[PDB]
Amino acid sequence: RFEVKKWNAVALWAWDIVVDNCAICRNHIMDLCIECQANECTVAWGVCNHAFHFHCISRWLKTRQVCPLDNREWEFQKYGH
Amino acid sequence: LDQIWDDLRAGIQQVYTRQSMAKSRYMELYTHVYNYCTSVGLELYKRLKEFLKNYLTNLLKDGEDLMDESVLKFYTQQWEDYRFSSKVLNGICAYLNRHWVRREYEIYSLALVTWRDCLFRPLNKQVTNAVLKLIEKERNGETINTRLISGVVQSYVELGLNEDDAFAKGPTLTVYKESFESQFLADTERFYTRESTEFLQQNPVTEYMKKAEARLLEEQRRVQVYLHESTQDELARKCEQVLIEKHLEIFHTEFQNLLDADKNEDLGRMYNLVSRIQDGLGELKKLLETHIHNQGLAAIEKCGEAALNDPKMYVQTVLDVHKKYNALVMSAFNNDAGFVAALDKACGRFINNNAVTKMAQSSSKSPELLARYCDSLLKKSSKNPEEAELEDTLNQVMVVFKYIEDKDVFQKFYAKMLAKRLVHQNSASDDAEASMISKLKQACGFEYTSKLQRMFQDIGVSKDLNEQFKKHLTNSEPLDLDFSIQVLSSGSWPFQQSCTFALPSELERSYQRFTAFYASRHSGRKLTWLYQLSKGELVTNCFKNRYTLQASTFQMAILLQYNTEDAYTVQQLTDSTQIKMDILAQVLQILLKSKLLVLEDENANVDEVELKPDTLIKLYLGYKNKKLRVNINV
Amino acid sequence: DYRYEVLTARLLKWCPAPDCHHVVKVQYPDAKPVRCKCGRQFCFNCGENWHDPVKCKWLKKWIKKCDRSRAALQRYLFYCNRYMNHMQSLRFEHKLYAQVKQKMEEMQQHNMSWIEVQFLKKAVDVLCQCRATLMYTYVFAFYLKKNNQSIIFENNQADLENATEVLSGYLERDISQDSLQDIKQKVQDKYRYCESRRRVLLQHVHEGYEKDLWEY
Ligand SMILES: [Zn+2]
Ligand SMILES: [Zn+2]
Ligand SMILES: [Zn+2]
Ligand SMILES: [Zn+2]
Ligand SMILES: [Zn+2]
Repeated sequence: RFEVKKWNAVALWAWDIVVDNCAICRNHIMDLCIECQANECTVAWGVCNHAFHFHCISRWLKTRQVCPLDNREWEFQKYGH
Repeated sequence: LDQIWDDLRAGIQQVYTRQSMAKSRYMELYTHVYNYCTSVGLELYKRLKEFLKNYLTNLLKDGEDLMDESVLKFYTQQWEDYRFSSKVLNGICAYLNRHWVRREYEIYSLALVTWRDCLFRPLNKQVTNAVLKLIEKERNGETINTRLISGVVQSYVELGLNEDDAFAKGPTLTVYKESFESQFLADTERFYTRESTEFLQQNPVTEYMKKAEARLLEEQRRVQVYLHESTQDELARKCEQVLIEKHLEIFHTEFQNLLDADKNEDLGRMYNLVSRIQDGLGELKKLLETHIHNQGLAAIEKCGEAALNDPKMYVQTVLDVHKKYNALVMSAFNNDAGFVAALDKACGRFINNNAVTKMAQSSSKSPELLARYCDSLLKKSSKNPEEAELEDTLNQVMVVFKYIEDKDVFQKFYAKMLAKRLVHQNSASDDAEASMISKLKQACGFEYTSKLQRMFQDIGVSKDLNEQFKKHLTNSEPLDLDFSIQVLSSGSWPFQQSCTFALPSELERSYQRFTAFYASRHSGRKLTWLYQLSKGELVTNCFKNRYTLQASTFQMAILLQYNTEDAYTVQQLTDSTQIKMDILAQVLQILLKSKLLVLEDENANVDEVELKPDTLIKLYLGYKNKKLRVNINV
Repeated sequence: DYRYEVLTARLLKWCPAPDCHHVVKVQYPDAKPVRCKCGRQFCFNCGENWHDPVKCKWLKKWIKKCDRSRAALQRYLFYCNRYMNHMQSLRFEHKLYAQVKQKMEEMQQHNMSWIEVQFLKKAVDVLCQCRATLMYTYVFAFYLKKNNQSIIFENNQADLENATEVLSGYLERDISQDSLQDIKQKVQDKYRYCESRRRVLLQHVHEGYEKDLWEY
């Protein structure tokens, strides 16, 4: 009838992102960035729903204030933890 | 003068043919010599020179033409007496050396010069020839009365002329070099050239090897009792050129024939002998490399077909060959850098390409076999391994690893096997796993072992988080089951997306509660549950004897689909579980192979007959197993 | 899967080697790299050495004036400076090989083993390959109108350039003596990073070609 006593499932952690390249360092989104790799590196978001490493978009905005896939202004919308 | 010359001549004749006179005689002689030189003694110098020459001629009147064994007993005794007497005479007429040879020849040097002229007479060749004939008892016979040779050698060395050459400096061994050392060296060369070949023509070369070492030791010893010190290096070079450095061909042939045997005691002898000369080890290193290469290759040729499916035997054979020849290299050849390099090159060559790789038609079969050996060695087996033994065996695996060159194939295989071994909760010792990863990282860098470190820390963090879920569950009435989960990363583990499953209604409460709990502690994260590898427990509160099943989640879905009825088909099951066709075929085949589910037929070969979508599946209510807690899995 | 054949004396070509006497025959030309088995390779279409990211026509236009008022001269000076620097370094790689090898014997005789000079050889090979790719990636970068997808490329290749300079700096001096357990680790961690980065650059270039993303 019931026949259930215990269950042990296996699930994968993954960021909630439609595409996976970070489009700045071209690494995999889950991997380390170009800075943390040549030696906390989290994923930031934006209003236009694009995803980049934190330490990539940081320098990109330090130079120019445009989201680098869409010629529009950029401001943070959701940090990643 | 004249009234002084006769008495002084008497005194000088007294001092020679020594009779140990008293102080009065020598003091009065000195008084005479001082009396003359005050009133500038050139005529006295002339008289002394003429007297010395006349006495030397008188002495030569006897003792010349004896030619053997007696010109030594003559010459050494005459030389000792003459040298002592002349030193005393230099004592007597010592006012000449201070105020007439300061405005120019000291008397002792004059006596040495006159005796040198006593050397440049037939005495020179006879004495040296007899000395060489005496040393020609190198063969045997303790007849070399060393006082009959050291005296002659010291005479030659002392006779190095210094009559205002520059001034008294030190050992002027010109006469020694140009009158005795040359003949001695030439005769040594001739004697050794003859006897070495005479011996080598009759006996195996091992005995010649022993004899050559003995002769070198002997000739080093001889220069410490007979000759002068500044002949050791030159005599050593001549003996090294004659005994060895002129038979390298037979040494190389014997070296090969020794390596084909196992004599590890005289290989050390040959290393010593050949290393004594300049760059004679050139052929030895190459020959050793070739031999050890062929030995290892033909050694793992013996396993043949049995090795290709047993990692243990293959890695054991490689380790055995390496161990034996490293043991030989570290004892005989004194850990010489060249021989160690030869061993390393040959080990690389015969590990990489050999009978097993040839049979498998690729050179990436050895790293796979090593990785499978390490797998089979770290799994949780029946025996409980001892820590020291396990650590030692991992250390040996590291050597055989360091000899391979495509260290990437090994990483892929090790990552796959470690993934399986960690997911299925089936591992021997976390300490062993951590140590193995640590030494891989130490031998190949941080970039090599990043995925493995993440794969490890991820299971650690999963174990952490499951306890926190248990803690939080004390306030939310855990419905009916134990929920243990392992949340892995996504870029590290070698696992695919999913297999299109539909969750049964018996698990949805726990699924939703845990996904909501995970969404709480993290900002944005997507758990992509994969059911293709996840097991549990069933209790079967439906049968007669209260069994217990232990199978994957697919069995759970299919079995729980029978909570309503027992008359479902392949299509009817497919509708409610949404599983792929061939996967469902495999799982139903496994179920029917087990005694739980049977077809319409009673004793058919259901394990082989394929099933069609319009085929009923009947729940076998009479199921019974001998033991409890039946494990239905592959 | 590119089937080509090498033989002796629109689908056949002569070998630009100084005195090689062979013919290269291929199934169909795609400006792919072919090896003449005489020790030289070149792309079958144009005739110069193998150039992976940059197309042949731009190589022609760059090599015609290989050596426009005020700023174009500055851009040309910068790009040609980098290109000639890499070419001058590459022409002397025989000296680099001999230097590292003689270092290998020198360091091995001072009480040190063989596997160490082995990893040194591997590092040198990777360094030379990375320089050879940077060579032509600069050429590709020059004929490119600035937009969003060009800043990213010019920013990645600068980092790869810096890493290569770091690698080459490590070798010469910091292989000095008796510090293997760290110098080795640093060299390995550096050349793996360099190789991965150059693979990323080549992938970016070819994907841009496929997706029609650049502007000239
Ligand atoms: Zn980072
Ligand atoms: Zn990034
Ligand atoms: Zn955007
Ligand atoms: Zn050619
Ligand atoms: Zn071309």
